[PDB]
Amino acid sequence: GEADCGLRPLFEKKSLEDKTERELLESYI
Amino acid sequence: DFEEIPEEYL
Amino acid sequence: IVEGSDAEIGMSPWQVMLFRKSPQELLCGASLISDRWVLTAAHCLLYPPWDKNFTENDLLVRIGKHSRTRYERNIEKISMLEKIYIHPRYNWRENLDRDIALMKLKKPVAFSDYIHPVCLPDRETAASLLQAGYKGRVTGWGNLKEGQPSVLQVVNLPIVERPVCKDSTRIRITDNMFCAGYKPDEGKRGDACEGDSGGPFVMKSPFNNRWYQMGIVSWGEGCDRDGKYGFYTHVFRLKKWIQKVIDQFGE
Ligand SMILES: Clc1ccc(-n2cnnn2)cc1
Ligand code: NA
Repeated sequence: GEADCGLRPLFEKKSLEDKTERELLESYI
Repeated sequence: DFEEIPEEYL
Repeated sequence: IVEGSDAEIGMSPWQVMLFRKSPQELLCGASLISDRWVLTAAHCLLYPPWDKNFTENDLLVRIGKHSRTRYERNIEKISMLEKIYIHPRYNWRENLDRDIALMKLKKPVAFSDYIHPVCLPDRETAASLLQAGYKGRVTGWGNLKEGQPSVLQVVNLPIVERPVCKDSTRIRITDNMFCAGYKPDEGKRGDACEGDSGGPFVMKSPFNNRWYQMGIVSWGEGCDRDGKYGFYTHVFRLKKWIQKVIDQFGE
């Protein structure tokens, strides 16, 4: 996999979250 | 419905 | 996407649009996996029953987009395909088994805040995250209903138990397909719909905080029907084919 893959510049790179990604996390049980 | 993309792409 | 919300800006920076040159129209979605490789569904390119059989020159890809129809000047990038590779055992005759294809762009697309590849899974990522109940996220500019959205839509949907998938349909499900969606009892809804095909189903790894693409929107019987689920290409089962194609024809 590409070194920097799957980290988004307006979110992961800046340590900001989007409005519903916690819904995904909350499901990884 | 779609706006015209510049002709350089066509 | 049926029952979604508007994407945020740069929320889905791998989201690509498969765009027909003439007439000018959305065909499918797709995903940026490297600076010169886009991943899509084979049926967006080849589906003989509907006299669909595109070549590199029929199509454009549009990366960086949010708005469906507008030309996003200074933001999006539009690319020409240099080659299409359809999975040699894509079954268009039966059930869209191995519904995967790659496109090699003519020149590498430049990354930005709006344009960034997604990761493909490994054996461990798949083992860990492709589990019934675990939610992934689906994005696209397809129909809002079985009308059309101004901006890119998003919906988070749970992976569904394998038995429950097979029993919702008369089509023969294969190991290269999983389904996702709420049950009629779960209360929440949502689905992909027409034009969303090809697009990413992704999951954010809780282990390394990286977005991986686990599925490709592949098919379903209607959009957001109770007791029915959308089916997705199992991206990890077909990845040796991905690497093979990229290792041979890539630069
Ligand atoms: Cl996953 C999925 C793919 C395509 C559809 N559509 C069926 N008809 N239009 N879109 C629904 C779900
Ligand atoms: Na459904």
